[PDB]
Amino acid sequence: LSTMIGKGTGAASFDEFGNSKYQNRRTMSSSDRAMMNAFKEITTMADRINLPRNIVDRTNNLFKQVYEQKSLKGRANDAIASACLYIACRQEGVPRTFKEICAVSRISKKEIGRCFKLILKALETSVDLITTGDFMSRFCSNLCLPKQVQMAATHIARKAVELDLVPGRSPISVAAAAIYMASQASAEKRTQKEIGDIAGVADVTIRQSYRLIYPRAPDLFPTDFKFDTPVDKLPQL
Amino acid sequence: TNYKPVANHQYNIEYERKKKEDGKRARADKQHVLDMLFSAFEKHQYYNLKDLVDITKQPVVYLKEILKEIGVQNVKGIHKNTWELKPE
Amino acid sequence: LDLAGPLLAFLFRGMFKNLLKEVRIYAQKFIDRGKDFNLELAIKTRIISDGLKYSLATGNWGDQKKAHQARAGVSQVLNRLTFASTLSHLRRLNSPIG
Amino acid sequence: FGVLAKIVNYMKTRHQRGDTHPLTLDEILDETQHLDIGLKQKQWLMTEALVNNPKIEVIDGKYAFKPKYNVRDKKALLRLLDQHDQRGLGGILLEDIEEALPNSQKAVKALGDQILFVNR
Amino acid sequence: TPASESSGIVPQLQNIVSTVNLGCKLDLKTIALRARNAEYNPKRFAAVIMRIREPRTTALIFSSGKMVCTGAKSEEQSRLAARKYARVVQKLGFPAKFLDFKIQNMVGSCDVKFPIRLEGLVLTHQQFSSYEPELFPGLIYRMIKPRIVLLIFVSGKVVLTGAKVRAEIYEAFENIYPILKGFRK
Amino acid sequence: FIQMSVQRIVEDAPPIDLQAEAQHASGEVEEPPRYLLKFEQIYLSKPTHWERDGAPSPMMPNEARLRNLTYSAPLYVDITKTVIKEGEEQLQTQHQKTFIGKIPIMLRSTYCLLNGLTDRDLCELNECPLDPGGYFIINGSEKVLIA
Amino acid sequence: PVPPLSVRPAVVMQGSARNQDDLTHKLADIVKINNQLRRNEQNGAAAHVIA
Amino acid sequence: TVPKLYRSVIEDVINDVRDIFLDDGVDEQVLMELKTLWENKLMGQVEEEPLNSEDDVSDEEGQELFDTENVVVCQYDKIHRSKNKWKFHLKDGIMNLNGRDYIFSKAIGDAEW
Amino acid sequence: MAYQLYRNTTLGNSLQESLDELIQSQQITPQLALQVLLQFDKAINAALAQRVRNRVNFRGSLNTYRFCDNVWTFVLNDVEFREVTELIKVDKVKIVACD
Repeated sequence: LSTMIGKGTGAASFDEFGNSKYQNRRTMSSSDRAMMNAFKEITTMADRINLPRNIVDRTNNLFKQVYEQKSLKGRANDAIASACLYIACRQEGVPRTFKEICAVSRISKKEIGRCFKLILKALETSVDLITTGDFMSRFCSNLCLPKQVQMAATHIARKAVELDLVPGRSPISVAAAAIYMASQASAEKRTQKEIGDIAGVADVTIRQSYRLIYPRAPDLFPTDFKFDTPVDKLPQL
Repeated sequence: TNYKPVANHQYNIEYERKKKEDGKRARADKQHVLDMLFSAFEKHQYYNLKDLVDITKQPVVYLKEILKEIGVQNVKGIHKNTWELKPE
Repeated sequence: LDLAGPLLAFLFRGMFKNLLKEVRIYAQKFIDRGKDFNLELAIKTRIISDGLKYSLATGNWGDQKKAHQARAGVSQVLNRLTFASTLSHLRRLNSPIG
Repeated sequence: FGVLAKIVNYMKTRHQRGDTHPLTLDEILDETQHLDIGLKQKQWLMTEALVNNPKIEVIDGKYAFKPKYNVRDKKALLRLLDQHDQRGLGGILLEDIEEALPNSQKAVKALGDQILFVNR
Repeated sequence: TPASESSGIVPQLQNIVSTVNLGCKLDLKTIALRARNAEYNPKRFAAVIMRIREPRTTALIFSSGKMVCTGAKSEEQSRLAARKYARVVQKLGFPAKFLDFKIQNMVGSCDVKFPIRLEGLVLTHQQFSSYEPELFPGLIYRMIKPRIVLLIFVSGKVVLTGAKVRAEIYEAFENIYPILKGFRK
Repeated sequence: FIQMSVQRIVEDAPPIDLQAEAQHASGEVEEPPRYLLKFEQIYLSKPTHWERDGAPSPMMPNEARLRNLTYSAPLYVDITKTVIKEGEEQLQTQHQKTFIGKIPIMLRSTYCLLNGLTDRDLCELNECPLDPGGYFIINGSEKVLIA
Repeated sequence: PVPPLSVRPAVVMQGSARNQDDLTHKLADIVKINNQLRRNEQNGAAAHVIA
Repeated sequence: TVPKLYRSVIEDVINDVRDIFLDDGVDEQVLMELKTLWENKLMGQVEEEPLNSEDDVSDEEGQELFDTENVVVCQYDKIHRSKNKWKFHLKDGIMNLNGRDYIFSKAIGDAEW
Repeated sequence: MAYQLYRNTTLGNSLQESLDELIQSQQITPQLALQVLLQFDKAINAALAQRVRNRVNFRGSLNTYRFCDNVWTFVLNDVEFREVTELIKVDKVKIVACD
């Protein structure tokens, strides 16, 4: 719309008797002032996990579409905003887990997820299916694992899903157990608890998934890898 | 930059509290609720509706429905309102 | 002479207090509702992050809206013309004036 | 105090049932089962509470219903209204329905006599 | 039909949801107080909960006089349960009616007994399928034939819901079965 | 400025406390809850960059200029939460180490990556050994402060 | 008098019209508050708020 | 053991109402008489509602009239159910089984209907 | 506030019967009897909290149940009370529970 005013020159600017120099400013866009507040939350959240502005811009854009449709007006903006961040991140080929978006949002994992399915129907659109490769990077990097371990981990993950060794499992858990296997075969051994703490998965979820992949451990590693410990000497949990 | 649960730990505490008895209210028995209004009128001539729902533990739409039936209202300044059981 | 340190100390101080008020506003609105406090959720990291960053870029000193006209050339793009301009420009010093 | 508001609610219910006949305080306390509310409360009700209310109708040595002690004529003052230099008082329909009888029965005749309705 | 003799297995009904209106205002408190094998929590909910042993079922009766009866594995048992409930309510001295008895939802399940390829199924039907391991371990298919919702699992197990008559289950299942067979590992 | 002043400022004297309102008209039995926040030692990590993937890695000033990044480092602080309500509890205290923002690093100061390296590493990193440093890199621009 | 566009020539500067000059911004308040003052006065108004 | 507890209770109740009896001006002999008594006592239709074709779903009018139920009085901590499977978390309880006297500070149970 | 329910007990009833005799003999007032019941209620509640320490685990068949005004009321049949050092089987039991 328009302009604003403030200050006073420090000269006349009456409050005459009371203390109100000339006149206070006025609000102008209250009807949509909660769209701008949605954008403020989207940017804040986004910076907590340090996305580039390009993701944030698509997230901002997805919201404006959902808002104008008014089809989801009944739910909290912070729920709808959190879903936009989740959709946008997945469409841009760098998926984040619901556990991750919940951590930065004030909305619970359940409500972000429910909103997410509803928005997909709302925008009459669909999204790509996540794969294990999409998280392998972030996890191995945060645990200060050498590039070589990450490469093996990717291979192990990839090969395992190709072999259908894990019929009904989240890609995150499979990734987490693969990383654990790789790391326990590496010099930089990390505990189950640390990985579980990063991936969000329970350490028992890792324990099962590791138990299920362990019987075929020899066949899954890439030929280039050089063991620190023999596989006949890789511990069980 | 912190682990990601399913929700805030405390949020779950908040859920648990909400999930303990209190939630729905006891709209039944108008007379006891009538007595409670009379009891309010035993302490002071007027109260804030926010206080009236707190002291009665009843839904606002209903407490209004009753206050329309047996009483009146009186506001002051900037929509600051108090209700009274028609003192005479 | 206000060098990098006395100049930065000023800018960051105002921003950290601005961030301290933001955590207070957030914690106060929650506590009105009740029971679910999260400390990490309250901090608007952008206050420091963008605030130092914007000022170092534009040259505009102090926080925006009100006072800013006080100082304008506290920052410059480093003159890489010869080796001496760089060296000379890094060691230049300015008096504020009419 | 709260027992006086229970008495005023019973007296308001007596007019809503169809009656404005005067009763003693005893007949009220008996029908509301407040006869044993305590002799101190009955005395304070008789000699201060039914005295501090200026709207109570005192008739036949007794107290009657309730918001008007006068001008309960249950019909509009047409005679004052004839005088264009003093005519007046439109009021709220709720006072007139409160006064005696439902509007509709009187109104059928009145829609062709004197009444105008405004949705204010 | 030939196309319905492979799965010739034909899905089994597990749950039915029906409603019926007694057509009269009721005192839930008194009802709840008098009735045996019944529960009423007014401070946490607004209706009384009732259970019979027989066709193992449960019914929920509202103050409006409307009630909902669930748990039957057949429409006959739903008609049987509704009548049994309406009887004990009659026995409460209240003018119970069997009026407006109707099936609201039906659930079916079956086992095709083979490993299923899910990435393809979601690929081939992205306008219908949705599979999110991060939310729920099982693909959700929203059919619009007999507008039905299906839950498809890796085990081969299948659940179907959103139906009010059995024909819709067979039709939804006859329709989806060829696709599932074609994605057989 | 880092070794002293940014510490001095959070180690100020404004520990904030907050007491929500209670016994709102009625009440009686204690507890208008009370919360206090305190700040401790401040930490500064060498200047890092996060890809859209989410994975952080070290930045180097030459990269920061070509891709137009800002050469800054992330800042953390110890925060405390402290409840000595009206009586029921007092010791329940918890320490946190939280990211609060990113401060620009002056080039070739002890907090730069360049500060320890010899002539060989700097030639290796693609930075000229003869470059005086001492100036910020902001969105790919060299920004020097003026005394 | 409202200056014609040639006095306030849509500063443009890239954008897709986002160059709705600043004198236009001043005019948009004037019509807004005047539209609001006429409508305020059409109904009931406290003597000081109209003042 | 528990008759002792009732004895404990005898001591506590009698002592705590002594002063109250005193406040009423009643004599301690009445209180002693109370105790002695107490100790001695201690030891359309075709479619709208053709429901009568379903009569008796019930198996019995009642059970509490038989007095075949040893009585239990207790507080609950948790009540749970899973279909036919019920779970009970009870606490601070007084039991009387076949005339015998029992107590518990906490009781946990499971039951099928 | 402690619960009146233990006033329903045989013991509690034995007390009330003792009190009614004293009332029949008019040596005390009904109001005083009510006051003795309140003290006995507090005393027996205090006694349960402070003295009683034993625990019992049980299994059985549920016959019928009730829930109203935060009070659970059951009647179980073929019940089996098991204590860490005892065993009690019973054909039927009535259980009233409030908290």
